[PDB]
Amino acid sequence: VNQSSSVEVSSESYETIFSQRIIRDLQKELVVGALFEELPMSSK
Amino acid sequence: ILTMLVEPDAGKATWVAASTYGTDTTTGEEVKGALKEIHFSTYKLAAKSFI
Amino acid sequence: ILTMLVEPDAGKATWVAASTYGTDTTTGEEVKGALKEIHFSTYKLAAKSFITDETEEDAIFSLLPLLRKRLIEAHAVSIEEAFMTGDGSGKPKGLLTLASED
Repeated sequence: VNQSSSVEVSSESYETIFSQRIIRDLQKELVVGALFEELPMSSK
Repeated sequence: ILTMLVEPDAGKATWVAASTYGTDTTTGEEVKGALKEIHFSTYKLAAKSFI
Repeated sequence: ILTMLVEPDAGKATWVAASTYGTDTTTGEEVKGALKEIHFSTYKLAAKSFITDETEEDAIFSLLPLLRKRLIEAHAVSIEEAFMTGDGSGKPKGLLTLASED
């Protein structure tokens, strides 16, 4: 916790900027969900 | 949780002697300290009734 | 140092007789006293605290207000612990050791 200071912080939690920015990885590409055309069935 | 920082307890200076005047010891010994946290939380209560 | 003069204590004045009356002795014994001195000097209390550049940056809060407060405070506590039981070697001697001495 940066203890070389003579007046250190309580816990590391006050030494961070919890940033709520949500990032995600590149993510699989979806190819065949929609290549195909759709038959609007209206019955079973 | 809600963590609040509690200030640290009191620290003491060093009475420093005549011999020390003009030496690095003249200034004393470090007054070090650390803030500490108090963490608050809630425990749920429930009741159900049916008519 | 600060030296003040403490007035010397009372000395009695002699009871002359009746034969003395009419002679140099009638004037009685001299009452003589010498002022005494009390001396005051000072000791030192000192403390240091040191915020590195980095702790200041590594905190969401500032942290030097505390240093300076805990600084002033450290001095106040210190006069205090000592004024109570301060042995007196390089520290102020204190009320509870002043008592033991007397």
